[PDB]
Amino acid sequence: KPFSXLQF
Amino acid sequence: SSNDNIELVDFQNIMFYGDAEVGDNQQPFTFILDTGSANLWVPSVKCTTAGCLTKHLYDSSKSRTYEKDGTKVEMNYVSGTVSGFFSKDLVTVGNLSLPYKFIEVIDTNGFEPTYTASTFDGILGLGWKDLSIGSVDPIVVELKNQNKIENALFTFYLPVHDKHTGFLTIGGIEERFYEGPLTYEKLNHDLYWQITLDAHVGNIMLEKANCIVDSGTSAITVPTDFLNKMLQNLDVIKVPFLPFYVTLCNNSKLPTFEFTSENGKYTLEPEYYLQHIEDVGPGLCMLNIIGLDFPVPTFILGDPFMRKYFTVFDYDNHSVGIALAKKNL
Repeated sequence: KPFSXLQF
Repeated sequence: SSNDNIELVDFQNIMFYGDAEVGDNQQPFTFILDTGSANLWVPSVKCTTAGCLTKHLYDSSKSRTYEKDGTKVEMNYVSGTVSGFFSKDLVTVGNLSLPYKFIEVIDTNGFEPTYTASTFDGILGLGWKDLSIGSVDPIVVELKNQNKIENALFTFYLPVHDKHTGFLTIGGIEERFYEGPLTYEKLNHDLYWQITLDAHVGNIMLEKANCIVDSGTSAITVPTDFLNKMLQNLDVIKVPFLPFYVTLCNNSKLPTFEFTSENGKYTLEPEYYLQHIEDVGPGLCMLNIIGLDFPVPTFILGDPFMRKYFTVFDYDNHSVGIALAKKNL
């Protein structure tokens, strides 16, 4: 998974 | 100086951190300061999963100010999920404190192997209220209403590995961080720090692209379709199954991202998204770019971007400011 702590 | 400054350090180049404390006794934690999320959680001493065995745990029984909430909450990120329950206590970022509603994480299993691998305890969201869970106002916003900071804005001047440290600055724009004009861009929603720009990488163009300035992403995100085209004759291999792109660091065909608005033109040259990996091969580099599709074309202007560009996240003006960052303080 691409390291991103964006939330949905 | 008249603003709150948190120091940023960058070790391996996967994700940099900041410190802050929770609890009247200053329990210390290492945080990912994430503009892409809107909640603040720490691993609890109630945490039963293995990821917590090596993390800094919050113990509400040791802080006078603790205040029980208990309602269950779950957090879903692009990279994982964590769960626990809300709690209330004094959160301290830099030299300011305030009562805040946070999440005590007791289950990390849905955030592996990343969590155990990485070396941070929790996350501290710096986004907008709507985005949050449990209707929680952004820290910076609360600090402002409480007359604790000049403006309801915060800036990022990211650290560069083995060069200079960085700063999260709350309540004020310090010119020490950049040079040239600061060009503001309006948000199209008070959910994400998302603005509209035209994306022109090489010969590929996405007019009115959806752009998210995001400190919580280590790479530059691009719509898979766009990534594929973008790299179609630049002598860049994609690992057979592995989601990476290896190429020669010297490859003269490496493109330069160009996003434009009425008010500014921001470029991201190769030197900003290339990751030397001599180990794998003398002269080799991996591109810090990755595919990620949203229902509407969208790019995530990650760390590689914020590492060249000083950024201002201004709630009062519902906009994001961009300025070329001083290469050194």
